[PDB]
Amino acid sequence: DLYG
Amino acid sequence: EEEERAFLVAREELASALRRDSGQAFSLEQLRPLLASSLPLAARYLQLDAARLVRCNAHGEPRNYLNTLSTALNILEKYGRNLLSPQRPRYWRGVKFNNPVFRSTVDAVQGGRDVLRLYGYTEEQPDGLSFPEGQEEPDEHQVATVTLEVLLLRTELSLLLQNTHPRQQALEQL
Repeated sequence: DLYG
Repeated sequence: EEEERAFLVAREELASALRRDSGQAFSLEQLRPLLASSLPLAARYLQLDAARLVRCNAHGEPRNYLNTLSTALNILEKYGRNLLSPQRPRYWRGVKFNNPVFRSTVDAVQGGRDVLRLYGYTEEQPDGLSFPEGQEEPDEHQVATVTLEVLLLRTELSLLLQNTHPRQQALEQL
């Protein structure tokens, strides 16, 4: 995932 | 000037297509008029600092640095498309520098971060980058145009890797  | 205009028109058509469908994929046949142009980089990349992205990361063998660049570009493309999604991701408002995927891909190149600023991630916290509280939604036109330029540059590097770019020798100018 890109927003963690 | 006339060639430049035709280019900008082509650029707008593709950016609009991204605003309608953020999941839209472009074929090399679609991107041809944007690839075949003999215009300089400054007149073709209006938001992306493409030359600095390439030149400041050209360290070692092209077959490695062009691949590293592609990897950063592919993830940057996903960040842009996500901002265009009819349903935006929860937590689209911020990206952490210590995100595993961000660190290993985007932060591997010089200026990777500056590309997130083009998307609207202008606010800087030592943890990462955020939209300003005053911006409630992303500027879709700015986002689409950056995403397209990100995708275009990745497409250009990919042909350089394969030696099939229409202006291949002229681009090794660097």
